[PDB]
Amino acid sequence: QPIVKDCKEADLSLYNEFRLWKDEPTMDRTCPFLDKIYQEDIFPCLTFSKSELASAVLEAVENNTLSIEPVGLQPIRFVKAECGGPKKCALTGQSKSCKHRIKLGDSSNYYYISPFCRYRITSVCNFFTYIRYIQQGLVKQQDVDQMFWEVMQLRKEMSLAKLGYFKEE
Amino acid sequence: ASDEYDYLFKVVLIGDSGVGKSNLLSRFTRNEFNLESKSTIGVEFATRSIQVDGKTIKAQIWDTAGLRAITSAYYRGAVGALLVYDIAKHLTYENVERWLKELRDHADSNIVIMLVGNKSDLRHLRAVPTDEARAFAEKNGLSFIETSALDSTNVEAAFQTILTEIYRIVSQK
Ligand SMILES: Nc1nc2c(ncn2[C@@H]2O[C@H](COP(=O)(O)OP(=O)(O)NP(=O)(O)O)[C@@H](O)[C@H]2O)c(=O)[nH]1
Ligand SMILES: [Mg+2]
Repeated sequence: QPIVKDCKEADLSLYNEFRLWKDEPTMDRTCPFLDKIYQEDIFPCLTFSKSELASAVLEAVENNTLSIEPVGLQPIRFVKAECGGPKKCALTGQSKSCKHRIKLGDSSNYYYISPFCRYRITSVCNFFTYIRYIQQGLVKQQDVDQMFWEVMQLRKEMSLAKLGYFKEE
Repeated sequence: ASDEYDYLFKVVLIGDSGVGKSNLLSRFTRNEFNLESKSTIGVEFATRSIQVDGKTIKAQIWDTAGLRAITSAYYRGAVGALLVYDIAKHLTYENVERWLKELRDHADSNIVIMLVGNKSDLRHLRAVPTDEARAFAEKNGLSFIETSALDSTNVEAAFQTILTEIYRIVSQK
């Protein structure tokens, strides 16, 4: 077979956009930089079949009140359970092993989720936490092109997550 | 004429590399956080005076790299210890028992120990559910708290707990 070489080149529109967001950082939802990523990455990535739960989850993600906890085997459990279970995903509504549980407020009940949902959600969340690090003065040792390519990486992970391409450990 | 005190406690920081010991230290003493901090070279210490049930407590907080080292100068004279793991990396928590072993072989056996409990700010990446670390700590007699040196949560509370407790058990004897 012939050889294909993986290459990487900065799109100048996204790059100038990001550099002009970097020059004056904000978490404001209407800033072009975030708006685009909301439309192309975040919204499709948090789109699930039960969607009041999905929108609650999105709000939880941008409010940083969302928490993801691993749930281990347990023969007995107090039940007030919709919230799904180890049997079934509370987000997509289907029967799969759920090795994770989700909480919106903390200040909320748990919802079991498939590893896939966990992957999408954690993709989005990682993006948000990095962007929040940038918005504050926390990132001082990373060059601008480095920062840019980290944003590209996160958008990569979210893009793959969108289409059903995810990782499970 | 401050930096004048009543009692002086030496607390050491222990745990795997990358759990946030040095940032816990800087957050408590200098209220600084370092997102990009590298691994610690040699040993370091900083001081901060706080006030405890009316009696002056000045804390001399010790810090060193997580991963042979001349291990017994660091522990020597330590009246308190902060055993630190990363909430988002279970392996750091699994090595807690071994940090404990090395905590009382090469150090004092009535040293005050608190389980931490760090990077609580990473909620979506949580590896160690609170119940399991609290089970382990309660069962091992250790006090337990969850901190984020990044967003400052429970840092003051943690240090003040271990300090109040060391103070209290230096009030007894
Ligand atoms: N999200 C988050 N990151 C943290 C927190 N505390 C430390 N970190 C990050 O985790 C990494 C390790 O921190 P550091 O304080 O150097 O750990 P350490 O225990 O001193 N390591 P060493 O044992 O090698 O000296 C750094 O990237 C630091 O910014 C925290 O509360 N939250
Ligand atoms: Mg260090």
